[PDB]
Amino acid sequence: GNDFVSRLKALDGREGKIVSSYDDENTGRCRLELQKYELEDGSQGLAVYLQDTGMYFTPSAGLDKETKLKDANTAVVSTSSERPGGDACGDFGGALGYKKVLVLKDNQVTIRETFRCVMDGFKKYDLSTTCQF
Repeated sequence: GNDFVSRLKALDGREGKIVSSYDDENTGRCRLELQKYELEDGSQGLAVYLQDTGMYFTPSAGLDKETKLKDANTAVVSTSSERPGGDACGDFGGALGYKKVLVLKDNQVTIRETFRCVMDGFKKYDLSTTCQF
């Protein structure tokens, strides 16, 4: 918990290189940006972004009261992709077992989303971006 956040803030503002991404149309570069935000219940959160990647979907994670560590280096930062009008599977919804994790180890930051899509044969998706600092 405390060490995870401390290690994360230690990389804030640093410039790195994209090791891998589900999105091959990127700059090859990535910058960690942290930003405080307020939750609707007045709670304090910490937003994590991989900036400068050129990706249409900015890798993002929100650290808040709901965040739990799966292991010392891995935070579960979302368990739902539900948006107004759909979810991670696009329109019509159908995202099943959606999980987003933020992995921090080896001076790398990874944001990884995993889910299955019902209205498409329960196809499995594993979409991650990893930045090496």
